[PDB]
Amino acid sequence: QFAKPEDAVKYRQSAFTLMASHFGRMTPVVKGQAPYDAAQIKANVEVLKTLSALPWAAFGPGTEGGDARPEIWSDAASFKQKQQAFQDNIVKLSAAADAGDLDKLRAAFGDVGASCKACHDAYRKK
Amino acid sequence: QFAKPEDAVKYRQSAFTLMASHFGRMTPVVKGQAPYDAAQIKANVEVLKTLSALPWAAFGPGTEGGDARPEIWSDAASFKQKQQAFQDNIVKLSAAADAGDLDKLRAAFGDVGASCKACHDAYRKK
Ligand code: HEC
Ligand code: HEC
Ligand SMILES: O=C1O[C@H]([C@@H](O)CO)C(O)=C1O
Ligand SMILES: O=C1O[C@H]([C@@H](O)CO)C(O)=C1O
Repeated sequence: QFAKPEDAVKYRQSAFTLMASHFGRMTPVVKGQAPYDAAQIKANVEVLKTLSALPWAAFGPGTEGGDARPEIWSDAASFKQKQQAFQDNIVKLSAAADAGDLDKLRAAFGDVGASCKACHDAYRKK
Repeated sequence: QFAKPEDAVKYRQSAFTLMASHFGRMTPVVKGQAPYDAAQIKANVEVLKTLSALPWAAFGPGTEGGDARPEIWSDAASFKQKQQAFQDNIVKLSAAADAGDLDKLRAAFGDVGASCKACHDAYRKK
């Protein structure tokens, strides 16, 4: 769907921007600094769920650029492993949110964040 | 969810960026220049559906900036009318896509795009 590689870069950066907001905004809730409203969180994780599937199609071949490391393309199976694993951690967070269980939510939140960071560590330029 | 107004600006701009991609990428399909796969389009409009609900919460009070005109806030009921109407046109597009009917999809697509443009004309800076 991208006329030029730059358009794929712009897309994925915007998807990540939204993912950061929908993930990060739950930090005060899982810390207890903000109240836990199970329906609120269930709805927010559903948004996060949708957003978190979007970036991957915007790293198609020829779309090198931004802060994406070239290793995303030379090591495609491993990058795919990392995004699928991340999305499996998002499934786990969805299950916690759907269950309305703050303990499971905090554990699953931490797993998701670790997966974000592990991918950056390997595949996002400094 | 925004630490500073700038973060709300960044959010809404990213949401619009994704909406533009998920809307605009259907242009070749509704023109007949690309094949019509009903399941493909149903799925894409579901994404568009989710994205199109996101910007509005990122124009809260104090979040003036970007290419948002100040009229969004001094005329809140009218801006709310415009976003709700836009989202109702998105409902109409979802119904067309769910029905698998390319004629209804093209008509509904055109209504959505007109609603995007009408809001810009009134509320987005040059
Ligand atoms: C690989 C499997 C990743 C996972 C999982 C997550 N992210 Fe990431 N992110 C990745 C890359 C390769 C890039 C650079 C994209 C580019 O072309 O520049 C990014 C970037 C970001 C950004 C910055 C976006 C911007 O405005 O430029 C943010 C804020 C970000 N990523 C956040 C984020 C979060 C919160 C994640 C888990 C919930 C997450 N990412 C996962 C690669 C990968
Ligand atoms: C008001 C009810 C709007 C509707 C409906 C749509 N948009 Fe819009 N858009 C609006 C504003 C006020 C702004 C400026 C936001 C800012 O703070 O700068 C925008 C901006 C955009 C952009 C540019 C985003 C960027 O990267 O800076 C795009 C690409 C865009 N809008 C697209 C778009 C589409 C495709 C819409 C319908 C499917 C649509 N918008 C509706 C206000 C409103
Ligand atoms: O909110 C965020 O979480 C991840 C990472 O910091 C998790 O440790 C990331 O990159 C964000 O923007
Ligand atoms: O794809 C888009 O459609 C609207 C408008 O052009 C519809 O006429 C818009 O602002 C986009 O980026």
